Amino acid sequence: NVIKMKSSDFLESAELDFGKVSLAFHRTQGLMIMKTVYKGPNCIEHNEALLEEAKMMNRLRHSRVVKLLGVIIEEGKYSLVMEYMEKGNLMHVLKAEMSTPLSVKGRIILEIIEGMAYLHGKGVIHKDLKPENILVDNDFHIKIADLGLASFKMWSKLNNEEHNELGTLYYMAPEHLNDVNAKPTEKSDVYSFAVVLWAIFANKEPYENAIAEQQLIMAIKSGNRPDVDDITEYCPREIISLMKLCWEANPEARPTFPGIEEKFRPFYLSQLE
Ligand SMILES: N#Cc1cc(N2CCC(C(=O)N3NCC[C@H]3c3cc(F)cc(F)c3)CC2)ncn1
Repeated sequence: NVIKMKSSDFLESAELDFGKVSLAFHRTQGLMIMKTVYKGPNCIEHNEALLEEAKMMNRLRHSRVVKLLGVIIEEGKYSLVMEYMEKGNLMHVLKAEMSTPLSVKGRIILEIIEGMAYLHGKGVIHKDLKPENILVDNDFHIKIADLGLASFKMWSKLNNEEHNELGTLYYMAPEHLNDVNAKPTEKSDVYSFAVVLWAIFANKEPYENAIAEQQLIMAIKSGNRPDVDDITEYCPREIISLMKLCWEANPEARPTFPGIEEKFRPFYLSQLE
């Protein structure tokens, strides 16, 4: 189960730049990442609901999914504690000086598929899958995160409130662009994966980093996708077909993550590893 943590369990903190994200040295359980979602007056009205939600998110246990280690539910001070990921996010690793070989990239892809197929299996629909939500360890292994709290309703409300003393649309499925009421599905995440797949090979953010505008939104809704020819490095035929299939306008035409795994695992083993 979830650990109810005290600020006294930590030796000290190293605050950095949404939300106060401090690196924290725990007394016995090691190095950890902490997010102080709220600081201010007491709000005993939501403590039971916040604790229920953290217990819910704490039930998510997989090798390729970020582990929620604990919570700090103190008077007027709320915090979420996750594990430490040394190499930061997927975009940071791709935009680095050092090139990441095809074998590593192909492993990264397989690990994303696995983590997403686990989440979907537990009924979790990500809604915000993007390179910033994919964290990397020192050994280039990845874990899927929900850093923007899109799957925490109670804790997302704390982060954005009056009493507190404190994104990109390129990966968004077109059924959600200019349609905030449609309920997201497993196929909404499959679309996001397709653009993550592109970004892994282009080593950059899509659509020339043009501010999300009505012109761009309408173009993606019409059928516009990131420029495949903007990929300079070697990208196998199979991976270009996969991304083109996953970013299909019709959600019903996109595969499932267990479906993607069944075809991608043999391809990685025989051709990429
Ligand atoms: N900045 C920042 C930041 C965040 C943070 N959190 C704790 C981990 C949370 C988290 O991601 N998860 N929790 C358990 C399963 C996992 C999870 C993954 C996923 F893909 C979807 C999902 F619904 C839940 C995200 C919030 N702690 C510290 N610092």
